[PDB]
Amino acid sequence: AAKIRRDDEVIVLTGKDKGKRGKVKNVLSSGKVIVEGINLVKKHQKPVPALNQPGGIVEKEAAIQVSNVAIFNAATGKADRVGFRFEDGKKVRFFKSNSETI
Amino acid sequence: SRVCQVTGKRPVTGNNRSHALNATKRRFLPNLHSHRFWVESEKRFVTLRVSAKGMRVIDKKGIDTVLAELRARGEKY
Amino acid sequence: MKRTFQPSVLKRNRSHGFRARMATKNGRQVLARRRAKGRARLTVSK
Amino acid sequence: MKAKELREKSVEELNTELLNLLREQFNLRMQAASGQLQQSHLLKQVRRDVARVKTLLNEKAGA
Amino acid sequence: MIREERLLKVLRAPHVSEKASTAMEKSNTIVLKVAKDATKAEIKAAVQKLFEVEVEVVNTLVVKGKVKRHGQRIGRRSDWKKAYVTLKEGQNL
RNA sequence: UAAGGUGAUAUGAACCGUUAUAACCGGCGAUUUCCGAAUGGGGAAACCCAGUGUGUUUCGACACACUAUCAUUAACUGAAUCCAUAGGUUAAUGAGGCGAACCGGGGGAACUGAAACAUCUAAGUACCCCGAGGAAAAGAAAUCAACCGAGAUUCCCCCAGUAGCGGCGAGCGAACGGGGAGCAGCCCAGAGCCUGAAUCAGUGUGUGUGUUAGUGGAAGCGUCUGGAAAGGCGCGCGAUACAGGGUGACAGCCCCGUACACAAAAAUGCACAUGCUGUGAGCUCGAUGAGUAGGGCGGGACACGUGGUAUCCUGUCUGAAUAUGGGGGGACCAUCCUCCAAGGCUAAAUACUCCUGACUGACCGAUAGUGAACCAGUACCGUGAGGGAAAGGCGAAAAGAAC
RNA sequence: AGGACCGAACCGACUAAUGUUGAAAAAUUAGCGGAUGACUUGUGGCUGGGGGUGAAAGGCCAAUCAAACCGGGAGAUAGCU
RNA sequence: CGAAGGUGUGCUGUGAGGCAUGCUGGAGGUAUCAGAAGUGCGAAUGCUGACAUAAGUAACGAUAAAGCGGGUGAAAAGCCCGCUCGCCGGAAGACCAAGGGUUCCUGUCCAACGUUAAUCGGGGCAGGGUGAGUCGACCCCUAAGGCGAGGCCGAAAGGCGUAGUCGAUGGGAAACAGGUUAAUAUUCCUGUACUUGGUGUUACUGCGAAGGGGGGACGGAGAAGGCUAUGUUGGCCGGGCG
RNA sequence: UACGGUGCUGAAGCAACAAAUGCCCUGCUUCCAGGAAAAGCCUCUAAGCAUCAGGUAACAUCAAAUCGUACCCCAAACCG
Repeated sequence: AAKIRRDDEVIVLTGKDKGKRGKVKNVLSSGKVIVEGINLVKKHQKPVPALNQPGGIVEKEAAIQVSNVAIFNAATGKADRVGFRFEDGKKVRFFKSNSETI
Repeated sequence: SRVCQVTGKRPVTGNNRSHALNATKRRFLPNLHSHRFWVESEKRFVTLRVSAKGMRVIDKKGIDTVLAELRARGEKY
Repeated sequence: MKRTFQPSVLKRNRSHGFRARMATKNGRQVLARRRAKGRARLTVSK
Repeated sequence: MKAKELREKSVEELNTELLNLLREQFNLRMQAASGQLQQSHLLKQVRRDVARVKTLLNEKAGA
Repeated sequence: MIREERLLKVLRAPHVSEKASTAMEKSNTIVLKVAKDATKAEIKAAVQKLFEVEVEVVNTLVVKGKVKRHGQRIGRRSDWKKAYVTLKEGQNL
């Protein structure tokens, strides 16, 4: 299965946002994730003469790699790796280092 | 084709050799003749394309045994 | 001047077409080489 | 809807067959190609639903 | 008779143009894109039974597909069939 | 298996799904237009035209199925002619076509070399054709050997560039014998005794294992440079896991994995076991392959070019003996030794890679490596067979340039 | 009547000039021959490589002909450059 | 805290070479001592790509020929409109077959294509456009010729060929006038027609073939005669009196 | 009158002569070099069917499917 997944809160390990926490917006099958407020790029797009014309410099979030984030433990308050155990026929994720099921 | 229907003699190949030994390709042909054989057990003439030693082997084995061999190997007479 | 290629579709097909390659041993070997070389159009049909 | 179609009779899958083609399929091709039909996914789901009815109808009839 | 399963697959779209428009508003004919293997008896029966009108006669041409290109990649479109369906004096659609 | 999906260029729109009937992966099914062996007739492939039968509560039109040829078998018919054969009709079974190499067989060059060329060579090669299998072929001594013995076939290393063959030129080139790989023997020509006795073949079932989806899978932080850290420095931990790949520079400990341990509802390959069917064990006695062996003539294969040339094959003409017999032992004769032709089957060692998986390289890195890293046998050229390109790399991320 | 006469279409190609990296891998312009015949032309068919066809020139057989084109033997061979 | 590579400088060895370093570059390089070579190019009328040279030179493709006004446009010798002028008129007009295959028509763009410019185009992009009982094909029938069940023949592949079956360039049923679209028309519309089959009713009734006969059924040349298409002139009708 | 045209209305609409290489003519005359086939078409019957089927005539009704149809076509669209 997948370790970092959709509605999950992560911290960022490498680059430009190192140590910034945030919630995963979505997760792309390239092996990337979009996490809110994190990898902000300053796109500037053209006001297309179709449906509504924003123009300007829109500040979006970019997709960071899945390996550049790890999910935030919040019981220790640090980054933590994820394993998979079976509980009652459910393959659950669990935090390593305190072994807690998420 | 030039195949004896009894003995199965194809034409084979060879060489004209000369006095200077010049090899040339040739074909040896069987002595195929179309002869009409009386069968007494059927009271009929079955015509075959035999060699001239298919007639020897028909004279020795008899025509009935030979026709049993041709019917055996699917040669249609 | 009258060049060599004076086109006719009926002679193109009767001569070099598929039903005429398949009609004999050696044209079938032609189609076998064109398929084996792997060729977008085998004969000249249309 | 796969067990639901599986539990009728041959006559009733011929009825919902002819109603998938009749009411749904044709009116959405005519409605789609005349500028209407905002909802385009209906074309897909109707088409696959006719595939289900013909599948169960072939499985029910004989082998 | 023609089965209704065949008879639904024949008509494909109404054809919108200005020749089509003047055919409707001037000579009762509705122009519509049909199945490529659809005969005139099938188109007549399918407009008789799917728009519930009375058809006088059908005229079918087949339109050849245009070789377009994207970038430097050509491709022929696709042949379709167009039926000029002449209705009777009582019609709407 | 699953929290994300509706293949790519290729974004959108419209939606589906989140604890299970989204999607993705696998087993088995269903559908599978038209052309193509193409098979109902035809044809300029992807089209034209049917016949026959069954059914169609608007049966004045539709739908479905069958209809090719040939071989074999059976049934019913059936001439010249009486019986009968030929023929005809119908049914059942099988075949047909494609495919890269390997294999057996039918045909079979020349350039070249001989410092010319004709015998010879190249070479039974290239090529053409037929056929078959996962291998084929061969194979169970009418074989060698040599007065001792060996014991079917096939493959490898010697023998040995040897003996020989050779316009005795150019060249061709063994066997015996030795060492290994592998090892397996049988059946019919024929009756009685006796039966299902080993034997395999076809199938069911059970077990084991493998394939086709998968599951879990260890262990790290601080600080400095930097756009970014996996790098420097400092201190820790894993290892049956430091194979490899990715991650914003070089990561055992970030991610996917690797070692390791497990997993199959279903379909299967292999190996045992077992049920049924077919098949025949074993004993006594008998038989023990005729236009054949051999011969004459012509040709070919044997390393051996007709030579003193054994042996094998046969196009032609002939032609035995048949266990008190016959073949061979390199002209040939005698003595001695060895073997039993004219019927057939047979695993393994062996050869090859269209194709699949894993791994590896003192192989190539875009004028190289495939012709082809890129929608390449394409564009393009040629009536046609056929010929046949060029063309990779922004960035870490499009943040790909609002105004 | 005529392998008759003159002469357009039609078939041809005698002379000259241009052109000769052409407008054209054989033409243009001005004259020229045949023009009811052994003529000319359209569409289809047949003949194939030591082979075809030839009112014969070794001509023609897809701008190729004292032996076509393609592929292969094939990296033929080259005492020569 | 900056590799390979690229481009300079300085030092150094007898030489092939080596070493250090500035700038570009942006991620790899490799001592020493061994090992293996697709191991060193200026020549091969070498192969591939790039770029010069002649040189802003010859040429810009029939010596049928243009001139002006106006419009559009950023720009007009070339486009559109108008008036003149010239050229073809047994063609340089019109309609097809073969062949091509969207080039047709409309809107839009001027990068490349157009031997110049281009607003234009057979160019780019998008949309539209081809309507049949009577035209043609398919279809029925056949020629040359192809293929060919059986068959005869042939090492194999295969050759020939009977029945048959295909094969037009030939034989076989039927529509004309007028109007219309930017683009189709003997196809659409208006008017007036015709042909061949199926089925049903009614009246009369001998029908029936891969069989017999007719017909289809067919040469070159020449000669007139009768016509028509078509044209010329007069009449008529409308307009002009310059 | 989006000046591009769009509708409405519309007179005469005859005769003479000339005349084809087109039509009668697949004729006629003539000449040797002696000039496709098969079907549709019309007829004759054989086997068979014979108060049925079929044939003919009139009327009515249904059907006539499929593919081509743009555009160039002595040429800037075909072969060069």
